[PDB]
Amino acid sequence: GSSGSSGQKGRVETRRVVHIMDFQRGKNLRYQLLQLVEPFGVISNHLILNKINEAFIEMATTEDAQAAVDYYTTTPALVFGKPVRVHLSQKYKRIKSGPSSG
Repeated sequence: GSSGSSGQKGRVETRRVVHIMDFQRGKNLRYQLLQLVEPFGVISNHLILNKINEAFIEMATTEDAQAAVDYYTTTPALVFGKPVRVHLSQKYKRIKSGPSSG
């Protein structure tokens, strides 16, 4: 579209938000995406927009999410059989909160 800038950079240990795109949906989709981090760590909170193929998964430890990414650079992440995109973003302070809030 008309939103995005180029420029590479090192690494940073801040929160955990693995962005996944180019992924399709169908039967047990939420799992197809969560399976990209599940075996990489624990699931804290995920998010799947019902508008486009944009989803974000939050891990309990940045160490996990970060790892899930190193798997996309070394190994091709084929979702549902087709290739996709995986990145290590850092948004959504708290995708979800606890019931503690009267």
